[PDB]
Amino acid sequence: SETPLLDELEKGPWPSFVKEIKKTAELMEKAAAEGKDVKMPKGARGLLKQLEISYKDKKTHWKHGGIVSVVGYGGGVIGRYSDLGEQIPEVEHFHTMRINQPSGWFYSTKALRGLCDVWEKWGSGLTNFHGSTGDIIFLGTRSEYLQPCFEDLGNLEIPFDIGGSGSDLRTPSACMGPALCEFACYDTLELCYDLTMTYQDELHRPMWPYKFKIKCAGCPNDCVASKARSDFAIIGTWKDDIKVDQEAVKEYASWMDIENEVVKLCPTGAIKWDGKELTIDNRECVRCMHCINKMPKALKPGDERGATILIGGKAPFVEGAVIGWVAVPFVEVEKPYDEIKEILEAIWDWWDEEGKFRERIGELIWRKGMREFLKVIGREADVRMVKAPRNNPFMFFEKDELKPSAYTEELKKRGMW
Amino acid sequence: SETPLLDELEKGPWPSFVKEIKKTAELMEKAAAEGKDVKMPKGARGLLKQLEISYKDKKTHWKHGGIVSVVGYGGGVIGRYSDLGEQIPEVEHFHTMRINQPSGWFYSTKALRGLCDVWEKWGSGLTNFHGSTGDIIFLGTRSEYLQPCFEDLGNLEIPFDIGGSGSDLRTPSACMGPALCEFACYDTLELCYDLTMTYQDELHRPMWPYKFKIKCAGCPNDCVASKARSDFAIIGTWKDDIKVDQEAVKEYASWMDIENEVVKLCPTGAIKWDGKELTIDNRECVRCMHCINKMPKALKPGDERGATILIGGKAPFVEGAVIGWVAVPFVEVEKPYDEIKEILEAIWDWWDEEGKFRERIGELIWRKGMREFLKVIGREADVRMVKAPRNNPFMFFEKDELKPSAYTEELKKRGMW
Amino acid sequence: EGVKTDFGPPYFRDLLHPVIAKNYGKWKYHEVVKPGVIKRVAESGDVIYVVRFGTPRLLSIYTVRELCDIADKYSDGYLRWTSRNNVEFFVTDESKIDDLINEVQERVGFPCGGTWDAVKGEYGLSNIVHTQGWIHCHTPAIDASGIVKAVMDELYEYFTDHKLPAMCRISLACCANMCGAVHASDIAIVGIHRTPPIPNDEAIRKTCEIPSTVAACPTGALKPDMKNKTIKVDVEKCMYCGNCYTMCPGMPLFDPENDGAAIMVGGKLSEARRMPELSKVVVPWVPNEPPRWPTLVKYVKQILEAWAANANKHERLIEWVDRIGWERFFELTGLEFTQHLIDDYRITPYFYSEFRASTQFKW
Amino acid sequence: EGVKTDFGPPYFRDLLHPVIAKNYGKWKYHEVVKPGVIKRVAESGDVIYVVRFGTPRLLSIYTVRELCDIADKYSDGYLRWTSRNNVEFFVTDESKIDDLINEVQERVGFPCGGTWDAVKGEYGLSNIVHTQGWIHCHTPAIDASGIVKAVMDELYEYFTDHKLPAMCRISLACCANMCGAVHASDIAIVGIHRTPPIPNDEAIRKTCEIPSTVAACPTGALKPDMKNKTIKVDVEKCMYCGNCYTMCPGMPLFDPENDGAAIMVGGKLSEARRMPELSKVVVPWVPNEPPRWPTLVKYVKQILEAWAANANKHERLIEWVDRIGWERFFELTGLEFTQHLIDDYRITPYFYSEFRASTQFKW
Ligand code: SRM
Ligand code: SRM
Ligand code: SRM
Ligand code: SRM
Ligand code: SF4
Ligand code: SF4
Ligand code: SF4
Ligand code: SF4
Ligand code: SF4
Ligand code: SF4
Ligand code: SF4
Ligand code: SF4
Ligand SMILES: [S]
Repeated sequence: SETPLLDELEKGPWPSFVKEIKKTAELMEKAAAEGKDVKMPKGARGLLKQLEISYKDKKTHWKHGGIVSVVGYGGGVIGRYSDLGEQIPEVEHFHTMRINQPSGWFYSTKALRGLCDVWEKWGSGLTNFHGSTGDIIFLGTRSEYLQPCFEDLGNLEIPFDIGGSGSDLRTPSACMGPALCEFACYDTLELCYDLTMTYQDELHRPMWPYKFKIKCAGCPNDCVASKARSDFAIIGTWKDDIKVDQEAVKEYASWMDIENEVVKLCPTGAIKWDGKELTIDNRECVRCMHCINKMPKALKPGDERGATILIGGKAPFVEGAVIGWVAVPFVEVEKPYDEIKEILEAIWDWWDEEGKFRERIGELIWRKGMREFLKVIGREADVRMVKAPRNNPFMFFEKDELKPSAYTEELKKRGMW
Repeated sequence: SETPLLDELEKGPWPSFVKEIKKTAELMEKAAAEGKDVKMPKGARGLLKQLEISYKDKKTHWKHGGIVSVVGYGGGVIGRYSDLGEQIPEVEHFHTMRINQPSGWFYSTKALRGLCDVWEKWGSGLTNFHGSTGDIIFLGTRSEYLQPCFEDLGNLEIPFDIGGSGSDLRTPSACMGPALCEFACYDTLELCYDLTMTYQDELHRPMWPYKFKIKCAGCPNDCVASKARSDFAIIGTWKDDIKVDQEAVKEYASWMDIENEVVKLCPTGAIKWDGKELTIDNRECVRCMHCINKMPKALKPGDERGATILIGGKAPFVEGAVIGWVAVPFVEVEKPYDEIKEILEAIWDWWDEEGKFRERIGELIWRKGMREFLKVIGREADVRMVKAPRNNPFMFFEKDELKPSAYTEELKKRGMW
Repeated sequence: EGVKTDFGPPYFRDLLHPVIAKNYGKWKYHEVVKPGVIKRVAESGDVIYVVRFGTPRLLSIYTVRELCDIADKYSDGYLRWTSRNNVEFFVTDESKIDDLINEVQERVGFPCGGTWDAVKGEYGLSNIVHTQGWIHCHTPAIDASGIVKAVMDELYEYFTDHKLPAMCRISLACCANMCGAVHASDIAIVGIHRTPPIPNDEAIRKTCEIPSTVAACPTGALKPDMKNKTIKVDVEKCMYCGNCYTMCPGMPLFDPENDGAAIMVGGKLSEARRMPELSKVVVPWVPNEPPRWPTLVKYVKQILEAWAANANKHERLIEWVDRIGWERFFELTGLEFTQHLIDDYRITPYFYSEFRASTQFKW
Repeated sequence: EGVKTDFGPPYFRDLLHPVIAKNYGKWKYHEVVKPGVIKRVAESGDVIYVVRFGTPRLLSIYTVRELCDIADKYSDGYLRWTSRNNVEFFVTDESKIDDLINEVQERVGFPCGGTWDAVKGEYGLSNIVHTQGWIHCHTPAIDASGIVKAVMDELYEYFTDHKLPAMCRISLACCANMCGAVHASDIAIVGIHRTPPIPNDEAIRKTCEIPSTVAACPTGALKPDMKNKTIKVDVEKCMYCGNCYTMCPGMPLFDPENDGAAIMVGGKLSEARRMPELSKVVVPWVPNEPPRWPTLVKYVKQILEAWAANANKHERLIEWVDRIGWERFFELTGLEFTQHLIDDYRITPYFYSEFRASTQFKW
């Protein structure tokens, strides 16, 4: 073999990525030898060659890339250059283009065939479905081919714009929500699309201290991992009672051990079941979803629907991993979502003003404090924002909460208060 | 009247400190009239008046005390001066004397009477029984009566030494233990005295970057608050089976709901009640004590006894208040207690070298890492030390844990090893 | 001759009641006869009675005289104090208990109580751990003995009767130095400042050590001037801890009209049923109101009572709250959440929350 | 004209299946028929079956053409991807499910499965979310694609049937930036370095902005070297996180013999039953050993099975650990606890632990 270490990963039940690389290699090489307009017949073959060496050396052969992009955007295109340009020229440049997925990754075939036509022609022929944030990854192309790729993207019957990268609003993503799922509390797909459209400018044109991410889940199951992998997690919820169908609950009872698998598992003890009637104390309910998850034919989320906003989530750098925390217990989610947008815009203005170079929203809030955070979004502190009140009495007070005294008087006249 | 505000607190059912002060007033002044040897018969009225201003003033009338020592010692005297110095001459120097209480706060009448003898003669007559750290407090005498009082204290039939203050070993304290508790896994009272004697030089003559507090509890009830108050809290425990007597445990079940009040209240579900047998699975027990508290007669701490050491306990400043955390899961508590001492000595060797001026042991452990702390005491890391493994991948590795490589040689080559 | 030193406190073992010495480390079972008297059989069946009594902590030497004289009767001349500052007594004759109670009641005037029994499960208020305060402390935001006397006036009936469903400790620090278990108690009173320091620049220039003062501030709020030689303070950064006043004479922050007490809640030191817990601030501020401190004392029962009523047997305050949540609590005790109570104390590290601050683990 | 910009994505609604478009947000119930096949019934009575398939995420455009040929023939021209990178076809005619499944395995070789059913409480393992590794990235400690292949071969049985008692997510990050939700996953594989960087002063002087490189280090182990216009690194402080190499190419720290993977456990995203939790390292380091990574695979396998073998219905790894504690975890899993696992990352605030990182709260 030319690639004996990668050949090993053609073995085993699980589909092989090595098979995907190779397949591209052969057929990009066939199309181009048989007359077709293919700019990079050897792209895929260079990358697998380089990937073989990386496996043999146990280290990357990529290096800090240079800035690059399409005319008009300052993000969406990651330059990557190989440190083996000499030996393997075809991978000397091998940039990625991040293409904006449709809401919830829903495709028709004509939409998919367009991208394949466009990528075969201007790039390596390899993709990711999908990038971790949500984007279609065009994986491998030279600087000369970027804009002409984009021009064809824009011109297809069903056209696809470039996603985000850099210190911009990144490509928002959603759970399937109401397209398939009966637990959905809002229209994930609609919101997500509308935020993408509303903030194309914030997305194509990096302006901020660092990157910002929004992800939308239709209920607390949170199937797009929003609280961990977006800065602004929009996780649907309800305020009123869980609707219960008793005929349906009884039919579970003939076979499912509800006592053990439902009643005992509720975090808050709020759901009773006696043999003939199910009783959720909704005042004690936390909307963890378990009881509905277990009993989807019988229990639905309640009628007063909306979303909890979760703030700050990020991977570790600089100050540690975050699972976002309660910023806004409940906000309405209804088109045109002016309520959500006013919180986003206020945050962005604030963060743009106060943020350090390469500081995340979550981190900024850790530095300036939640009161300032709350004043910015014009909302009030709420016990639901904390898992516990403070374990030390070192509280700041406002100058207006302060009682008139000789002291207060003596520090105004000192230039300090 | 002379003390309007302070007199209203002479009203009520809880015993008044005012009729404690006023009793000290009129009976010390009686001694002076009767022709008794009393150097400050003035100390207690002046103390009442100053406090009267402070009640009307709603602020203190004591300023920073300047270092006033007793010859030989640096630790033992908290000096305090009064800002209303000329208003009330008798309280110019109202220094406290911390006198080492006998462990467990046990006294014979003679001991107390001779103690009442000296403080009458050389002080204000006001005492605290007892101080927070445990010391008998002699509240307020002049700088010239410090040394004569300590002389009489070392000349009583029942003698009392000065206690601790400043950057030293403070006065170690101990729960009643074997003397009156049947829960005691070791002789708290004896290990208190021993440590108190062994390190007399450490207690009397501050040599550390800050204070260091030891306390001793006979069972996990922590009856002298040692894990919140002491840097090094000896909290008695065991390693084998909790001894159960099914007779008494029957007896209990005649009247005590064991199901709702014991079985179900145990934090790990180790203990069950059958209607006749009580089974403890010691493997899932955590020695929380609740089950021995609920059945004193019928349940005892296990045969194999010792203690868990908790490190770092300390009040807020600087970097936040601490509940001591697991340092040594089990150490055996055996006269002369050489293992306990080896740890402390090792700790102070380490803390005298590496500690910043005014830096509690807990903060330095945080600063230096547990590996270094365990290195010092010669203990391996134990899962029991933590409530969970770390939630980030950011580990330090030691030189000698790495595989030798071209890179490591490069490090050695530049002297970056 | 020449002044003897380093001799240590007396040997404890000599100063124990004779029944207590013989049966040392050898006891069968404890038992709570009534509010205040704990009975204790030996292993042989020697019966001793620990009889508890509240003291105002601070005491006249003539109050120490009287007790001794009381002791020389009922308790062979022997006695102890407790960790919460209660005087104890050792009567060997059971028919001689009740008498003792009055003798104390009449002379120095101390109540009988301060106990609690897990057996029946009827807990009651013990004494309040407090300290010198305005009596002798140069850094108090509040007074201890005063704010005590009041609390135990309104909650008197609690000390001398086992009516609480679970153990409750109330405690007080007079400033945030937090002397004692104020950081870990069931209901806590803490003295806090609310005002930044107006530095006495002419007092710093002579008395203080500036680098050690500047660095002592938790938030970097303190920076020095070289000119000048006088510390400056960023008000956007001081949360009025008063630590730099502990360091340096002229960094004062006493505002008589703004210094007061926060109310903490939820602390716990024992292991039983659930792992220890650092107290949590619930009422951000109440004023000094000499002499009866009505706001504070009211809130102490606008807190103790709401728990008292709602709690199961053995369920202390933090154990109550894990069951109901911080939502319910705040509504039930009639309290207000403000942004003041979102912790913002930046310097304490996350990694401590992952350490085992408890003796509770498996072998 | 002029090149079109700022038109974003094609509107999802134009690309949905007609039966999906009509029953949009009008669903009665879902029902897991069998591994990888979910029946979804609309209020209209329309039934649709969503059929799921494993993918390598890296796709050949020629494969995507194969998927399209297949969607046309079974699913009227429509398909979707999943948030864990599985692929889903829509079939109305239920006598067609099995043909599709068989045509998909045949032609592109992707296994139907990846599903789970809380109702019966029988769960499958789904795809591994992973990133670019040596395929594309310049900052990786490990390869994403090879580890994902070598792990999935071994656990294949678990992607095709519902052999688990609860959900288990396996996720993979090639370095500590994570590029995914690895930090909140039952089983995380996270590449790390164990060697500090050697500053290449000349590359630093040419290409690196110093102040921002310096402020990117979480331990403060970097300082500016003014007279040599470069960066000094204090080794005693460096924990090889890599951040400074993201920031500056003068600062590389790769070592093929010493770069490897952490294994972390107990992360949770959903609220079901228990709160979300970050993962916790349980194995400090395993080597890279391409093309199969046996040591790393052996430990992933040994962790999964200990959990599976002792787990109750629904009980995910962290909810397992919640019941049994860590002492028993390390025993049962047969791992070792060392001082590496004691958290020492200092810059993260205690106060983040007091925040409600979740949607669970009472109204
Ligand atoms: C004497 C005592 C009050 C009393 O009479 O009851 C006391 C009083 C003072 N304490 Fe304290 N502390 C007393 C026990 C404590 C305890 C509890 C203990 O040790 O058991 C603590 C918390 C536990 C700990 O720190 O380990 C405590 C934590 C403090 C604070 C915070 C220390 C820190 O880590 O930041 C300051 C520290 C300082 O000296 O700067 C302090 C310092 C002081 C100073 C020296 C005031 C100052 O800031 O300069 C006090 C002088 C007495 C006075 O007013 O003249 N005191 N202090 C307490 C000792 C009684 C006794 O010896 O029997
Ligand atoms: C008197 C005193 C001994 C001493 O001075 O050395 C003491 C004595 C006993 N304690 Fe305690 N405890 C004493 C401090 C404490 C305090 C510590 C403190 O407040 O500084 C608590 C820990 C406080 C905390 O957790 O915040 C304490 C934690 C316990 C535990 C309580 C567990 C719980 O959460 O309910 C048991 C309770 C029980 O027996 O039911 C206990 C039980 C006991 C027993 C019953 C044990 C026995 O068999 O003798 C003792 C009888 C007292 C009673 O009223 O039931 N003792 N005990 C303590 C001094 C305080 C006082 O005067 O009331
Ligand atoms: C298809 C997909 C959404 C999408 O647009 O891509 C999805 C869809 C459903 N999820 Fe989900 N979840 C999907 C990823 C997730 C993930 C997100 C992730 O893994 O990154 C989790 C959060 C991860 C975590 O908690 O760590 C997730 C946590 C849940 C919960 C949690 C179960 C639990 O025990 O905690 C429910 C409940 C359930 O098990 O039925 C759920 C249940 C569901 C239900 C059953 C709801 C419904 O009414 O249909 C949906 C069918 C899933 C099934 O297999 O039974 N879904 N769901 C997701 C694709 C995953 C895959 O291909 O394997
Ligand atoms: C393409 C993508 C990996 C993939 O194969 O899917 C990606 C790949 C890279 N990520 Fe990422 N990240 C990708 C999603 C994520 C996610 C999760 C998400 O978006 O769902 C996160 C965690 C959430 C977050 O951003 O906080 C993520 C957190 C990071 C971190 C920074 C986070 C922090 O700690 O502050 C690094 C470093 C940085 O950005 O400074 C990073 C940076 C990078 C760099 C630029 C490498 C570097 O060290 O400079 C990546 C380049 C790969 C290349 O050249 O081919 N990437 N990265 C992911 C997005 C494709 C898409 O648009 O769909
Ligand atoms: S987050 Fe909720 S609405 Fe969205 S796919 Fe998951 S269960 Fe369905
Ligand atoms: S949603 Fe969760 S907390 Fe609420 S009733 Fe269902 S299981 Fe209980
Ligand atoms: S700590 Fe334990 S041994 Fe000591 S007095 Fe309290 S219950 Fe008794
Ligand atoms: S001591 Fe506590 S944890 Fe152990 S068996 Fe008894 S009740 Fe259970
Ligand atoms: S808590 Fe403050 S006021 Fe009270 S004794 Fe300690 S230092 Fe003085
Ligand atoms: S009051 Fe506290 S925070 Fe403010 S300057 Fe003084 S030490 Fe710093
Ligand atoms: S996790 Fe690391 S190596 Fe993997 S793609 Fe992201 S930045 Fe690159
Ligand atoms: S590798 Fe990480 S810890 Fe080390 S110098 Fe760079 S940023 Fe700092
Ligand atoms: S990224």
